[PDB]
Amino acid sequence: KLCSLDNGDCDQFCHEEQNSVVCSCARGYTLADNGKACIPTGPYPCGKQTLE
Amino acid sequence: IVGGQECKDGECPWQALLINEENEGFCGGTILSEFYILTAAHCLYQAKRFKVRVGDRNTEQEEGGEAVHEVEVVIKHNRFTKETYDFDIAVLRLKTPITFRMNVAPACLPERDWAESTLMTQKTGIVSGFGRTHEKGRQSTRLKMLEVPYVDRNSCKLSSSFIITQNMFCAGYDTKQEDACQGDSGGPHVTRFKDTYFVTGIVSWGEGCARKGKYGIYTKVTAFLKWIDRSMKT
Ligand SMILES: O=C(N[C@H]1CCC[C@H]1NC(=O)c1ccc(Cl)s1)c1ccc(-n2ccccc2=O)cc1
Repeated sequence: KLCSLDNGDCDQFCHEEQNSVVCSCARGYTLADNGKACIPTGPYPCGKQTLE
Repeated sequence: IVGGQECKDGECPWQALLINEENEGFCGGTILSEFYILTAAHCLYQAKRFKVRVGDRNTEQEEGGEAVHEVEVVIKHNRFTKETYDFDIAVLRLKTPITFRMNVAPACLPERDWAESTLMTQKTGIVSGFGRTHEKGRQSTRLKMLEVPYVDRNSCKLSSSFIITQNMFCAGYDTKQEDACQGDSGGPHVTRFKDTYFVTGIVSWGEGCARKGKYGIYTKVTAFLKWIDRSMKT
């Protein structure tokens, strides 16, 4: 299912290019080296509750 | 908000509150970035001059985390009309940048295709606001949140006495007594995906509140993603 299969193993956005999974992140996040995890660049990344 | 629960410390950091010249909240909004707020177009009529307050969770007193911001530019969609309530969306550019901290942080804007396929197909969404706790009553002095199920589009079209356009969607309960209410308009509707909350809707309207056979109507954000983008530039 690619993207339809557990979001293609992506942390956030999932797209299917060349019949393969391609992950991407929202503004303020950086795609990790595995090309699946999304890493925040600041202390208050969007979408995250400030629980600390 | 009718029913639901109190937003605990840090749980709804993207909530904004429009306050009138009397420092009283009439509508809600969602934080999009340090300079931008998302809200409803019909809220821009609930008052002439208004400001935006962030980091507030209890209206009665001042904890020390709140912040009032002045609106520099008001950007209401030019297709809105109180006759239909279609295109109920607006963007506010603040004069000063919001400083993120506890209870103050933006909600994520998702990509259209992914959002409609992955977020809006989830079971529920989250709505919040300082609105009325009962169809008839005073606004709430505490910020509240409520998990509302996505309603079948056909089911809601059937239950409504007004036309549900493609710029709206329904969320809520058929009979259960939980729903948004007067005062939560323009507020946020977000959807959670892997501990990350994305903005999926804007509190727009309802026939009464929590009424049986009636749901909540929200502006469909995925329908305005480009509009939102342009607005955050001009
Ligand atoms: O103010 C309103 N209702 C009030 C009911 C009790 C207080 C408010 N209830 C709400 O604000 C919400 C309840 C639940 C949510 Cl979610 S928002 C309204 C109801 C209907 C329409 N309307 C829609 C389409 C076309 C024409 C039209 O008049 C516009 C505004």
